[PDB]
Amino acid sequence: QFMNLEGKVALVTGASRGIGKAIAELLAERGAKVIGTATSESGAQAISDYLGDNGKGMALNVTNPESIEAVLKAITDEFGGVDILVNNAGITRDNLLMRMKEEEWSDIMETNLTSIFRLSKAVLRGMMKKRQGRIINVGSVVGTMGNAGQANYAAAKAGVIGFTKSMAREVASRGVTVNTVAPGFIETDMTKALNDEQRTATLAQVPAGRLGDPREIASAVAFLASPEAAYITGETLHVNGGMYMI
Amino acid sequence: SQFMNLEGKVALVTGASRGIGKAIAELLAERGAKVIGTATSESGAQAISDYLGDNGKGMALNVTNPESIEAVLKAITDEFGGVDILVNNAGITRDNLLMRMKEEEWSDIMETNLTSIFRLSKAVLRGMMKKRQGRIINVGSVVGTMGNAGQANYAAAKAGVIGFTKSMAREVASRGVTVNTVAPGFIETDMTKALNDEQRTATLAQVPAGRLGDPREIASAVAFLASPEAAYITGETLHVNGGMYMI
Amino acid sequence: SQFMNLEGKVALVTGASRGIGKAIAELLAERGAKVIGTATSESGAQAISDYLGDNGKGMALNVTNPESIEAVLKAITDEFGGVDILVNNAGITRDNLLMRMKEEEWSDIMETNLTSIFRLSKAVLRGMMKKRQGRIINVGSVVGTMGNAGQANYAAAKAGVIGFTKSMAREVASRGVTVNTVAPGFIETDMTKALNDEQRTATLAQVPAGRLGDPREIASAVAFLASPEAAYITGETLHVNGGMYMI
Amino acid sequence: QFMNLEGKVALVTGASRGIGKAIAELLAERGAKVIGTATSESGAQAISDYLGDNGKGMALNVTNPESIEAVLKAITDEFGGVDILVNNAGITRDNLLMRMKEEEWSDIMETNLTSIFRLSKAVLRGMMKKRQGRIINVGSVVGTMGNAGQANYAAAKAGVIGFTKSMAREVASRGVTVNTVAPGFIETDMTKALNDEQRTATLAQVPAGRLGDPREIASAVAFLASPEAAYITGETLHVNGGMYMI
Ligand SMILES: NC(=O)c1ccc[n+]([C@@H]2O[C@H](COP(=O)([O-])OP(=O)(O)OC[C@H]3O[C@@H](n4cnc5c(N)ncnc54)[C@H](OP(=O)(O)O)[C@@H]3O)[C@@H](O)[C@H]2O)c1
Ligand SMILES: NC(=O)c1ccc[n+]([C@@H]2O[C@H](COP(=O)([O-])OP(=O)(O)OC[C@H]3O[C@@H](n4cnc5c(N)ncnc54)[C@H](OP(=O)(O)O)[C@@H]3O)[C@@H](O)[C@H]2O)c1
Ligand SMILES: NC(=O)c1ccc[n+]([C@@H]2O[C@H](COP(=O)([O-])OP(=O)(O)OC[C@H]3O[C@@H](n4cnc5c(N)ncnc54)[C@H](OP(=O)(O)O)[C@@H]3O)[C@@H](O)[C@H]2O)c1
Ligand SMILES: NC(=O)c1ccc[n+]([C@@H]2O[C@H](COP(=O)([O-])OP(=O)(O)OC[C@H]3O[C@@H](n4cnc5c(N)ncnc54)[C@H](OP(=O)(O)O)[C@@H]3O)[C@@H](O)[C@H]2O)c1
Repeated sequence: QFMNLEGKVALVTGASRGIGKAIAELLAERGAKVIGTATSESGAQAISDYLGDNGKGMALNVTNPESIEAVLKAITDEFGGVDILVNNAGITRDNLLMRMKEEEWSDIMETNLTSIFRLSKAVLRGMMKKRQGRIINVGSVVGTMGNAGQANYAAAKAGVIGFTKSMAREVASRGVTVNTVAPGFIETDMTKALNDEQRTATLAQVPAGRLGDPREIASAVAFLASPEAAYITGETLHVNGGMYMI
Repeated sequence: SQFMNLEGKVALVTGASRGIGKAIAELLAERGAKVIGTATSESGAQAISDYLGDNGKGMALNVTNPESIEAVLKAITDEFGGVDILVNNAGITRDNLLMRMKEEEWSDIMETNLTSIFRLSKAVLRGMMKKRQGRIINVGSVVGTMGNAGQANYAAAKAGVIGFTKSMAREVASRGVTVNTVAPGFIETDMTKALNDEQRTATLAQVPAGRLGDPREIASAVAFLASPEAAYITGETLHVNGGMYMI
Repeated sequence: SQFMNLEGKVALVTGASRGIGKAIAELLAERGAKVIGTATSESGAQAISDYLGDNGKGMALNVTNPESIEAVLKAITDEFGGVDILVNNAGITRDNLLMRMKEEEWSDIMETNLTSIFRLSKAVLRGMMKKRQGRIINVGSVVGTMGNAGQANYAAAKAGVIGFTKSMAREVASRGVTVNTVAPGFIETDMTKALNDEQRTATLAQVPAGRLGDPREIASAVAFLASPEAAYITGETLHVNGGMYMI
Repeated sequence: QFMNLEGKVALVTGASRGIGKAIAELLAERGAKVIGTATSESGAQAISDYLGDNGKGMALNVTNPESIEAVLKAITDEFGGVDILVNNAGITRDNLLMRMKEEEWSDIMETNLTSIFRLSKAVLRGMMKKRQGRIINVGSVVGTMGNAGQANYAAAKAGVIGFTKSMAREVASRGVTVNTVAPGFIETDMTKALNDEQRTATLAQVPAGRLGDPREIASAVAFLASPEAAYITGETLHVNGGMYMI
């Protein structure tokens, strides 16, 4: 009965690998009907393969309003309205400011910040009608700490928290909570990229002495998604091994 | 199952006779922990024994008395093998505007709400290091982060809990121990039930959720941080306040 | 004297026709800076020229238009040698509850309040690096830290300003440039004068100081961060809010 | 007229060297009548030597209520009531928790936290009568970040901020502001202590690439002390070269 999501419909954007996959799997373990998304049809099918009778994968581009609308209609049709939205889809377009292109700025705003606006708005009417809901944004320690060469990504991840706090204020009295989980450096395809010196240097900033695991983010998201977290709203739950302490 | 499972862990929860501490103790027992809850009185310690049953026991502890701390921890070590999860929940208020605040109101709070965290945390740390696994969870307050008129002593102690938590977290992270604070908003307990009708109405007006929190809601946050699943969370303050304050 | 002295520095203050930006511009000129203040209109740009007199000049700038940015910065470089102190003050609101919020209300805010900071900051940075000295000061808002119903777009932009500020600060600190945000509470300007009587009363009730702030009070904080005396402050948010929020 | 303190009486605790000396000197430059303190009579005289006709040094132990009372009476007698209180006096008693003595804990609570309570209370009646005042606490980045081997110091410096916020709420409507300046690592006698590896390691955590100067803390304190900072209360002004970004 602890942390039970039976009866809830969850949408996890960008569930094909790493953190989003871990989130989608754990939410299904806890009893939710889960819809995970990828940017391609084959990616969507790979999600359906791992969810089995616990849900389905769908193709979604969170920068395209028509895609968002089609996906939410399909979910409502087959499963009913979204009770738990996890805004996990996100990208990087790293560069020092001196080298940062207009398109690198805009791609990050569109994918990592504006998406959260669009998806949150799109699921909110259903949640307000039922007087119950969860929105959980996947932020980053970089949103709080800043990082050289990621001024775009940091702006977007910080903006997500300001959005979250304001939305939380609007919807709290109607039983909807809005929160962010901010991972530190987690072992995924974003990371295996870093070279050895960079990895060693990232690790040296972590008291725990290791990168996080995707499952560790999934656990934090599942906790905030639960009935037991009803009195948490407008909050950022930092899961970073002590890399930053707020 | 093995999800949020605390089987095999020994938990000490200070001030488990009522309120938030009682809810913490009951939930940690539900999750499989062997729980020792404490009260300042023998009647409270027996009431804790009674509600825990085969899942644990109650002991009398005054967290301002080092001899009491030493005795309780020895009892726990002798029988159960010593503390894997420490929940520093015991705390009090001694409210007054600063111009009316007595030296004893200041010291009572430092001793009960802040120095207690230093003493208890130090006393359990050796055993946790040896096992390469531990959890310390301090119960802070939204007031530590926000401040509150009439509670400068309480606010200083609760803010100081976080400073301690961050420092200890940096010291012990590489040996498998996490140290974190859960900071409740206004929770329905005897401490809240203190406020008059006007003050309660005015407090509720500050909470977006439009209600006080339930002790169980703090227990859930504590149980989550106590779990194996929270091993990458350390030096963190988890705010459970209905939106009263947002960090 | 040489205390908080800005003689020899070129300051660009966006949105200096009224409100907080006007007060910033007037104070930076008082402290010795050569000030270029901007308005969206030629009448406003001339009014700025008129109040600055021999201490500076006004120019028309729309911070959402990259051609306008390029033209203004070239004018400043050609005449005055380019910007030593950038104050990103220009900003707007497009308030609505989320369920009523239009795509254009979201985009107008991202563009005016957030992307403008990226564009202007990038455009002045090369010159500041070359000189091994610079100041960028962004005007944020208490709303970026606290959130506010009806302002999710504004709050996201203002919070995003801080994320940008921290990252840029880390990039440019070792080359003599500091990057910081001043986050005002509710300040008496046309933006505040927006609120109805009930809303204004309710806003004042949230401010311990019991008044709105004055534009001059934000100008003072900006002037302090712009000074040589603030060289060890970077990546910081200086809150000027009468106690409305406390971090 | 900018940052003018003419007519104000300032008490700076622990003004014999480093940060406190810099604070006392700058406040006097800006026109305040300054009383700086040391723990000895010779220390007090050294303060009187540098202040000259701008003020005086006094012997004060901020852990002793009778000393506090005597010092405030002497100030009221000679200068009038304290308008600006700068709580700068502070010590370290470093140790890993495993080695931390009860006396090392208590000395830090008494000197660094309880002192702020006692002095603040003692100056507040005068400030509330006049409907104008400034209290500025000298915190530490360690209060916000934490630091291994300084759990006592971090507790005390963090507690100072919770105290400050609560006091600010009580006194704001009567024209008194209460704030903290949180230095990063500043070149003083606290620091020259660190060995070369430790210095190098501290510096590597600072984007600015240098330790701060005492004058840099003095400037921040003088700004908060000014009439121009009337709308700042309950705030922490971080002066740390980017070592931590809040
Ligand atoms: N990895 C880390 O250390 C780390 C740390 C902190 C925060 N985060 C945050 O965690 C989230 C997931 O990160 P991750 O490391 O697991 O990333 P990942 O491995 O790169 O996966 C990203 C996911 O987002 C999807 N996606 C990208 N653009 C999209 C778009 N326009 N519309 C819909 N979906 C899109 C991808 O779809 P496809 O599979 O079809 O490409 C993919 O499933 C991101 O928000 C990230 O910023 C990550
Ligand atoms: N709204 C809230 O209630 C709220 C909000 C935020 C934070 N908190 C914090 O949450 C914690 C629990 O509060 P609560 O509301 O549940 O309080 P409560 O109902 O007053 O319960 C206090 C508990 O602490 C014990 N205790 C008190 N002094 C002690 C001492 N010197 N030594 C050992 N135990 C002692 C009490 O034992 P006895 O039963 O024997 O007296 C009791 O079990 C406290 O740290 C409090 O500051 C409360
Ligand atoms: N309570 C407050 O007033 C408050 C609180 C916190 C933060 N702030 C922030 O403080 C800043 C100044 O606000 P305020 O209250 O003084 O505002 P205001 O009175 O509305 O003044 C706005 C200024 O920005 C200029 N501006 C607007 N849009 C622009 C654009 N697209 N390009 C270039 N300039 C543009 C305006 O030019 P025109 O005169 O030509 O229209 C004007 O000079 C804003 O960033 C605001 O978000 C205000
Ligand atoms: N140095 C740093 O990097 C640094 C960084 C962050 C924050 N801080 C904080 O800044 C403040 C000043 O530090 P600092 O580095 O300049 O220190 P310092 O060089 O050690 O000077 C400390 C001052 O406090 C006085 N003092 C000590 N105990 C006292 C007591 N019981 N009663 C009255 N006065 C007492 C000393 O008096 P005597 O001269 O008579 O001994 C001295 O004037 C402290 O609060 C410190 O925690 C320092």
